[PDB]
Amino acid sequence: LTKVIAQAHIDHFTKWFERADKIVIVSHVSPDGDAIGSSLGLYHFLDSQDKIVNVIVPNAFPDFLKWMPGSKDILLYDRYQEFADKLIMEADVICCLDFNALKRIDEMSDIVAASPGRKIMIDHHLYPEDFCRITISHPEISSTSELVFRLICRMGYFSDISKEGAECIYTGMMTDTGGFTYNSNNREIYFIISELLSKGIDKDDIYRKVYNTYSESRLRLMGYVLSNMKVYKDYNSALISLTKEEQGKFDYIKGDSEGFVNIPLSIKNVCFSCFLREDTEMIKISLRSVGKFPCNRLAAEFFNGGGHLNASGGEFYGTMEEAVKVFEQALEKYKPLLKE
Amino acid sequence: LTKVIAQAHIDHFTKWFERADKIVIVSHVSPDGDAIGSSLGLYHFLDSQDKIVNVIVPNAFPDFLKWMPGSKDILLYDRYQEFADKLIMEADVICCLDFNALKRIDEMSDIVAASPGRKIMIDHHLYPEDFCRITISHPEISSTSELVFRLICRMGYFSDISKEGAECIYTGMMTDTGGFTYNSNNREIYFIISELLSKGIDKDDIYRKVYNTYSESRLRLMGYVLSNMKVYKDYNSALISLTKEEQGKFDYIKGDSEGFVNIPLSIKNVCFSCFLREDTEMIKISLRSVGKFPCNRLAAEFFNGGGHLNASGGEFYGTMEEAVKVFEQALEKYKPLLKE
Ligand SMILES: Nc1nc2c(ncn2[C@@H]2O[C@H](COP(=O)(O)O)[C@@H](O)[C@H]2O)c(=O)[nH]1
Ligand SMILES: Nc1nc2c(ncn2[C@@H]2O[C@H](COP(=O)(O)O)[C@@H](O)[C@H]2O)c(=O)[nH]1
Ligand SMILES: [Mn+2]
Ligand SMILES: [Mn+2]
Ligand SMILES: [Mn+2]
Ligand SMILES: [Mn+2]
Repeated sequence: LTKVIAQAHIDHFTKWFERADKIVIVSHVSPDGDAIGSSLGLYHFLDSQDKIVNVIVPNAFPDFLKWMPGSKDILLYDRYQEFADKLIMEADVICCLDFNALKRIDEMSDIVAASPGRKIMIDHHLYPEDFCRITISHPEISSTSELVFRLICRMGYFSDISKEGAECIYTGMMTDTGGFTYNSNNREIYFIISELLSKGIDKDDIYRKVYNTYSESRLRLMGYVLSNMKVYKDYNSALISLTKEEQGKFDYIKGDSEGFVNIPLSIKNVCFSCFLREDTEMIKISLRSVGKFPCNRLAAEFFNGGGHLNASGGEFYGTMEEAVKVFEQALEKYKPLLKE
Repeated sequence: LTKVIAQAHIDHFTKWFERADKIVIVSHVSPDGDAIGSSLGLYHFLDSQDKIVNVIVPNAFPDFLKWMPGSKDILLYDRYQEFADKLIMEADVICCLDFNALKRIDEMSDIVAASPGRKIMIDHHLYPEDFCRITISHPEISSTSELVFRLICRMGYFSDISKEGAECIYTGMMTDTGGFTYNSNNREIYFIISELLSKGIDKDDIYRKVYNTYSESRLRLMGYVLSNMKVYKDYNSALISLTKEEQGKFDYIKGDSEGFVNIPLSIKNVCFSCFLREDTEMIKISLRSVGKFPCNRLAAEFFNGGGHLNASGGEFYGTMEEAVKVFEQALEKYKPLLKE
């Protein structure tokens, strides 16, 4: 309903749009629901508009996202670099969805930066770089998927949004809000949900296909991590872990411990959650927080990383109680902040 | 938006409404989010309309529902029967929200049935009895909370719905859809969410106050049950359990194992989930299912109970592997259905 995107930007992109013949859509390393959804959504739109479109991500994406229309044709740069470089270098327009720093598409940086094709960035993360000639950056919006839906509507093609395109955009929105349980207080989100529903999607099904589909090993693996988690009541934090030794017990396939770092946050008075997953061999740190505790800050001040205010990670080389000690001092330092 | 409730019923209730001075609102035994929310919502509305209102439930309600505006004044029939009987017998109007059979308000049946006050039933469960002079029964709607919002709007008081009233109605809707993850595919649900948001509520907060607030003992208790659950891959079912012996280990307070029977349903190809919680002393059975497997049917054909298509329970007197055996034959019988 409300105009969030600059009408100017919209007009300028519309110009590139009609002139363009070959468009390439790119997203960040380790594509997540919003990354794949927003890109597949734009892809479907652009594709119905008599245009050559190719979605290229740096990496592989979760299996719970394979059911999406078009995922099969998403080109993974780490296995077809050659082909991709050609597509990228020959593109008229290059849409960068869901990331605002070239370092984010790690590996693809060079070729994307090198391409003479005009670039446009549609994102919602804070502090956007200026490598794109057109920049649609709105941190005030919950997902890239959502403003890809706004951009298409503002351009007058709401009617041209297919059910497949609608399924993807909704997935991206759902994902970045954890099923609309955080950063979803804006009314318009629900007007859009209602509109997508009118394209024929089954939101309840999309939900199950992403969150309620996975081996009994993963769910049991979870039950394990939960029993062994440690809760530092006075620091309002919590820590869960997994050694290569443990991973082998439950036959850990990559992606099992997903969303595990979140579970601890559902405890009454625990707003900071840490997950130390011993990488096969040193320790993989994942930070999550409800409220305003800056995870990205402790992520950089103790585990050579970064990320966002509520979610971020990084690695610490050593062992289990070694990482734990590190985490435990990080806690002692921020104990007063963790108290506010 | 769409007219779901019979304009006639609305007009008839409006008549009782203006004439009435003292109104009593009742809900089902073991009130859940929809029960407390829909009742507190109507209460707040009726109360702003210069009327005497009293919410009386047969039982105590979860603590994760205590934050709601007005819960403190909800009269529990099992501790103030005398007072309540007076309120009930003297009421001009008696609203029965979220149940359609007198047996549902177990204990309160007699006095409610005896009261000369005119009754109205607002519910969404299947097969409604006819003890109320006015009956608003719509199984096609996801919550009682939702059509209490429709009834108030149809009556022309959308503007008179307070933020407190809005907080309650939203909670009821969220609860009965498990955070809008099931039976929520209807567009209008989201128009209503958007409207409530405009009353000033913080849906994200309401969410955390109900689902992300509970001791580390409960979450750990869960991690335990999950590690020990059994999955009958070929029957597409799963079973989790808790003996009084176990409950004591994790210091089980009533309500800990809530929503536990659901967790197993998130496994890829497990649509039936059984929870045998050994009651302190014989076994408490809880059945849940995704899809269409009739839980209420197996609930009655093996554990002297009943309930709904997707959720229901009942008790089986004996021991752990005794209940398990029972459950295991129930499976063998319906193995072919569980296969479709
Ligand atoms: N700069 C930086 N960011 C990271 C690192 N690890 C994780 N992140 C950020 O945090 C998010 C992932 O959190 P995770 O899923 O690993 O718990 C990603 O979106 C990513 O931007 C890291 O080592 N360095
Ligand atoms: N008739 C009948 N219904 C039950 C019984 N136990 C549970 N239910 C139904 O199933 C729901 C509770 O499922 P639960 O939370 O115990 O797993 C309630 O709404 C209730 O109507 C029982 O023993 N008899
Ligand atoms: Mn993303
Ligand atoms: Mn995003
Ligand atoms: Mn109910
Ligand atoms: Mn209900």
